[PDB]
Amino acid sequence: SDSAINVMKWKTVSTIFLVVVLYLIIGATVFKALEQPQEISQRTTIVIQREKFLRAHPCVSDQELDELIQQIVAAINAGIIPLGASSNQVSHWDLGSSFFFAGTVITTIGFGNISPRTEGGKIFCIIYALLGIPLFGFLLAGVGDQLGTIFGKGIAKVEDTFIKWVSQTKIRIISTIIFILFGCVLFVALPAVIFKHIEGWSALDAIYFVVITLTTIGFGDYVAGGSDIEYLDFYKPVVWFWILVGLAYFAAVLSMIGDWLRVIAKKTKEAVGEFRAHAAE
Amino acid sequence: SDSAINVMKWKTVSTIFLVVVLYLIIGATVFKALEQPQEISQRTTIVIQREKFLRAHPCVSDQELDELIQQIVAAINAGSHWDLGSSFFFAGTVITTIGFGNISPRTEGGKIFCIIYALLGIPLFGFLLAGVGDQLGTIFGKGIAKVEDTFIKWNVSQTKIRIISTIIFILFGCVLFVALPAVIFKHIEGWSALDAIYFVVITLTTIGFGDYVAGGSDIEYLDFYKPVVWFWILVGLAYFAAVLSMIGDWLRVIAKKTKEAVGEFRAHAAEWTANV
Ligand SMILES: CCCCCCCCCCCCC/C=C/[C@@H](O)[C@H](CO)NC(=O)CCCCCCCCCCCCCCC
Ligand SMILES: CS(=O)(=O)Nc1ccc(C(=O)NCc2ccc(Cl)cc2Cl)cc1
Ligand SMILES: CS(=O)(=O)Nc1ccc(C(=O)NCc2ccc(Cl)cc2Cl)cc1
Ligand SMILES: CCCCCCCCCCCCCCCC
Ligand SMILES: CCCCCCCCCCCC
Ligand SMILES: CCCCC
Ligand SMILES: [K+]
Ligand SMILES: [K+]
Ligand SMILES: [K+]
Ligand SMILES: [K+]
Ligand SMILES: [K+]
Repeated sequence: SDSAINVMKWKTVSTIFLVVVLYLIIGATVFKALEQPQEISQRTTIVIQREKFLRAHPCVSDQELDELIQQIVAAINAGIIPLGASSNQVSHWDLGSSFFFAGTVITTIGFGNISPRTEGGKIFCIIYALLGIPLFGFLLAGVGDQLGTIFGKGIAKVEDTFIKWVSQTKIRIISTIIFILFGCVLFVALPAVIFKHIEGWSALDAIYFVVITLTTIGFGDYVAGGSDIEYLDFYKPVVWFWILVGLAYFAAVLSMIGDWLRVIAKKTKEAVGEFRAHAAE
Repeated sequence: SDSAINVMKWKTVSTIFLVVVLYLIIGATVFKALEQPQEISQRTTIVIQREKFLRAHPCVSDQELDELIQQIVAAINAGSHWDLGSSFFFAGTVITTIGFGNISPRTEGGKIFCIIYALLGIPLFGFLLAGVGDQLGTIFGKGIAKVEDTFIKWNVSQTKIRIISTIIFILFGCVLFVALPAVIFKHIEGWSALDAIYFVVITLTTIGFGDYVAGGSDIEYLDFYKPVVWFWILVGLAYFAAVLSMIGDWLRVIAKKTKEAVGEFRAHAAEWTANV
């Protein structure tokens, strides 16, 4: 019976599908609730600023203004600073930023603040990713291994002193707590504090940057080292290390959350079986 | 000796580390070679456009323009982006970790919800993507049961036909998941043939720069287009997940082959020089 388990599998996949479809719907409405209003008030008060310079300069064709703004937004994607009071410019593809860029490719973070424009840079970026993503996966695996054996030494010491008058499977709970607590300190709390000072971000934007980056979502709305400010350069290589170890950390954290869902799925699947078989006595 | 294996482990990690560090250095120089000039020609021809706009419109003083560009840069930080369907898109870019970033939350609440929505959605979507990989795997296993029967009752036999099979996977795979969709993006999105394949790889590898986005521009789209792209992504992500994993196993093999070739080169330089 080979197709007996395959029919059981497709039943599992399709239910997970519908839960994903419905999880996307719930999230969609919650983001639309949170983000539609602040969008409208900004898109109306930008038409307000529009008309203040639409009619205060009639001698501009005013059909070429919205063509001007296209030619600025089209060129702002490359990272321009089109100003006369600041016309000398730092490079976005210098010795170190293309090193950053290559990092966003293999880590699949892909902030996108810097992206290739040449047809050659795109063809190399395709090849660089198809090889670099598997390669970096081995490094990130070993970093997970090394960081695992360090925590294994830690709980060998802590699961010895917490042996009072003790069960094996309940101290597993105590261990995962100290992993989450210490983990959020070294990989979320402490770095975000450093970003809050150095990057000048808010306390929320820093943690937001941490989570968006280490989950490899990589929106790119906030990027460490993305401004020109001063950059000790003590700073940027520490951030390379943070990412290398922080990605390994969320990889385990996300995997833990996945197993929790597996458990909650079993508990809720049997609760519905309970609710049915009772049906009010 | 428990620390004897751990030292063997750290020696494995550190070599992989240096291969990654040196892979980043090669890439950095190659991108700096490919993208430094294209940057200069655009920075010079954007100063051309700027002083062109003061002369071809004497109306505009040089002081108003710097105020205009601040008001545009300020407006780039927000600009409907959050309508009924695009926040559905957005939620997709979160759980898939593609995260194009053309749409990103601005409210402090939308950021906090995005943190919660991701920490729960990414594992959830992983299970879906795992089952999609399973199902799509058993489909192709049915296919190679029928194709490894007609090529295995005649000419050259087993252990070299693994190679032929994985080529069939890559060849048809690139058709259904890279070639065919990129053709559809080329027409509907108006992208070049290169940009479409560029979009495909950057999206299905979950890099997702966001420099090109399907359905991201303001165009009349057919009703079937965007939902087919969801299906493409659902099944295409499962495809590169296997493809990337294959490439990973190739590197393991190549690493073994190059590790023993160095042992060869050493063992001959050894007893060539031992001969005096
Ligand atoms: C496209 C960007 C160019 C990146 C090319 C980087 C390749 C770097 C040169 C390979 C040798 C690395 C240093 C030597 C390490 C060995 O002592 C060691 C065993 O002793 N090998 C490995 O650890 C395992 C290392 C095996 C890694 C093989 C990576 C496969 C690259 C395939 C690219 C083919 C291009 C052909 C022209 C170079
Ligand atoms: C404005 S710029 O883009 O043109 N210049 C730079 C921008 C960023 C960095 C950098 O290294 N940030 C830390 C970092 C490292 C690796 C990875 Cl993968 C991600 C991150 Cl955030 C360097 C130069
Ligand atoms: C300014 S906008 O908000 O209107 N831009 C948009 C861009 C894309 C879409 C959309 O549905 N694309 C198909 C799709 C689906 C899921 C995933 Cl994960 C990725 C992709 Cl590309 C909608 C709007
Ligand atoms: C933050 C959004 C949370 C969304 C939680 C959705 C919960 C959906 C529960 C689905 C229950 C299905 C029962 C199937 C049992 C056979
Ligand atoms: C059409 C231009 C293609 C340029 C990409 C080729 C890159 C050559 C490989 C470099 C290895 C060191
Ligand atoms: C058959 C592949 C579906 C996406 C075009
Ligand atoms: K933009
Ligand atoms: K991204
Ligand atoms: K990404
Ligand atoms: K990713
Ligand atoms: K992005």
